[PDB]
Amino acid sequence: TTLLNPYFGEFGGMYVPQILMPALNQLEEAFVSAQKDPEFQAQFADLLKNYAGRPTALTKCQNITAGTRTTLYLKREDLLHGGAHKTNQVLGQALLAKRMGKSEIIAETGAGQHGVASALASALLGLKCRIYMGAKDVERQSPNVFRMRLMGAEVIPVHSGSATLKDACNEALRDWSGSYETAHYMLGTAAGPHPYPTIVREFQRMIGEETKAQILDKEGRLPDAVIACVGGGSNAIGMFADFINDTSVGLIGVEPGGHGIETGEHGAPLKHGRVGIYFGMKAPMMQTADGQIEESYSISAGLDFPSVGPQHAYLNSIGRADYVSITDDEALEAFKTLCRHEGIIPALESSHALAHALKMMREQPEKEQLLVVNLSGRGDKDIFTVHDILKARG
Amino acid sequence: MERYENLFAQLNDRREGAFVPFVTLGDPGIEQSLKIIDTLIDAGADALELGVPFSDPLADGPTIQNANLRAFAAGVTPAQCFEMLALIREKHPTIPIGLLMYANLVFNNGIDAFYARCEQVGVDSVLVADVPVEESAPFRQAALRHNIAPIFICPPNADDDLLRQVASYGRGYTYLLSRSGVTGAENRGALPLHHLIEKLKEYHAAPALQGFGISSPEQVSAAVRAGAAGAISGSAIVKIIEKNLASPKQMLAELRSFVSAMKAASRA
Ligand SMILES: O=P(O)(O)OCCNS(=O)(=O)c1ccc(OC(F)(F)F)cc1
Ligand SMILES: C=C(/N=C/c1c(COP(=O)(O)O)cnc(C)c1O)C(=O)O
Ligand code: NA
Repeated sequence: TTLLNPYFGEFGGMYVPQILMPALNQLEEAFVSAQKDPEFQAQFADLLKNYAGRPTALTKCQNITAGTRTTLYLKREDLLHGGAHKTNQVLGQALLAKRMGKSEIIAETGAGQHGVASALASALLGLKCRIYMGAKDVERQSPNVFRMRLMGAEVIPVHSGSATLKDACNEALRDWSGSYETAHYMLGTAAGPHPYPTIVREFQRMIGEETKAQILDKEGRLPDAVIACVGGGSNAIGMFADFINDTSVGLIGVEPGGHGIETGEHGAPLKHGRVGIYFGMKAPMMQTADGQIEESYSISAGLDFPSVGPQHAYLNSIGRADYVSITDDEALEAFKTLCRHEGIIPALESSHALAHALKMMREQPEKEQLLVVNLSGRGDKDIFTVHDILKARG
Repeated sequence: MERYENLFAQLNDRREGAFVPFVTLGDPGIEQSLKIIDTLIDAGADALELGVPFSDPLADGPTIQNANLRAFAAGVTPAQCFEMLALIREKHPTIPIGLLMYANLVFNNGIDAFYARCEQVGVDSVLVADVPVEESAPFRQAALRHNIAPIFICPPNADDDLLRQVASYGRGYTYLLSRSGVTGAENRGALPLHHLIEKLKEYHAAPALQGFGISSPEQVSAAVRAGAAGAISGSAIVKIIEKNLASPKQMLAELRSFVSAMKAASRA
């Protein structure tokens, strides 16, 4: 029994060992209580404003849309404390941990932005924090590892499987299943067992709320489409949620195409997987014919995940949102373009969203369209990766 | 069939608990695994819990994770596990066989078809580790349609309404977790809380086998003394495989010696 619906159509659920069901029920109850508690809401809003720096800017691009009928704005989650949108919902989940009387935090990370976010929130709010990170990501996102340790978190390299985000998620859940009496599992995307897809959405929804107010202020009308990269789905559902009932607004989610869908080296299960049950949820995942979970791939560590959050699978199924993919090379071009023409260094995850908007403009340059890209993070963490590619490229 | 019911009534008469080893099918290869399993039975296993190798076994600790990886390194698929189960049943017509599954392997290309396959090869029960009673409807329905017992879990965490669901929905045996966490021999669980065993019995649940962290004869005796019907040991058995990979004869000898000692301690 639950207070809220654990499913989005056929997707979602609570596919955890029986041991964990009390923890999930307790979390859902705490969240429902907190959502109706004006004091909780005021505490959360205070942290977002005065610690994290919300609201974040909406920046009109001056240069990259020249000569077309596209108007492009970037929602500046790259300016949030920590450098990415992940900070928003960590502050909310940390406050929930406190309300529930938990004193320890567990987190997973790929790009290390959630791990950075979990460690900073834990330092601020007096929680002991431990962070799982795949060994591969330890390396390609190494600025973040240093950051996490400086803030008093334990960072644990995961060598299992692909040594990336899926493996970090596995170990985090293994840990919680033994430690839930004292530890809150601060899951860092809109996936996993209910109630996490719902909580993460609600704790990220200020992205879209702000975007709507800002675009109405600047343009006097809603966007034609909002565009966001999709790993597990948090930044995208955060941007999408407040627009779902605005039927004229397109919702476009961008999965990593990696070396190309045809190569099998990608992270685009929503469109190029099939339904399975893993990580506590029923969702599209990349899987073998026999139902072993396939390892994903992306140039970007944050998107390197072979599943997707259940609400995105549902919004796709009913046609409310459309999902596409962008390759490593497309993402890299978008990264370079934004640095050179707007003076903003985007995360390689966010670069996928930007690359799709640039395609929407370039393919149909006389189409009138007002677009918002969720610039989910800054790309400081990625500069060594992009350099190493662009060097070996010549 | 009625293999679990038959086993439990027989042990009851003998004043014995069940000793149930777990291994991963196909670890460390198909041929050696079959030999291990016959060894476990010859050494006195009363029932078996057998894992199908799965890519991401989130209720398993490192020992059983590496058992999964060994089987994959031998090329072991679910199809090959089913071939093994058929051969095992053909050799041993009455021993209850339970599978330890993860949901995706059951759901993969159809829940119904999975349980039908289990029926074809003569499996008696299926425990899906990441499907709680709350999510279990299509699994228990398919199990029962194909004469398979669906096994449900009673945590130390267990409240009353769960006790009643487990007693109603489950068949064959009731699983009693020793502790929270994942499988592993180096994390010792607690004495079976006599509260749950009493309440389970009150609600006429299938007899309980206690599992996780059981690695010693003293712990098996203790579970029986506590009122449980038996005890499952996985990581302890798997570590004997792990340590004897270059010595498959010594491997079997050690398995035999350990299982016999564990079964001896189940005699009350
Ligand atoms: O002796 P150990 O500590 O290795 O434990 C072996 C357990 N093997 S098993 O197949 O019964 C088994 C039973 C349940 C499991 O997860 C669940 F409880 F959530 F369902 C996992 C394995
Ligand atoms: C995997 C991580 N980051 C993912 C990420 C993502 C993808 O995750 P979501 O789909 O949950 O937004 C998007 N943008 C940025 C800047 C990101 O850092 C992480 O920080 O652990
Ligand atoms: Na995805």
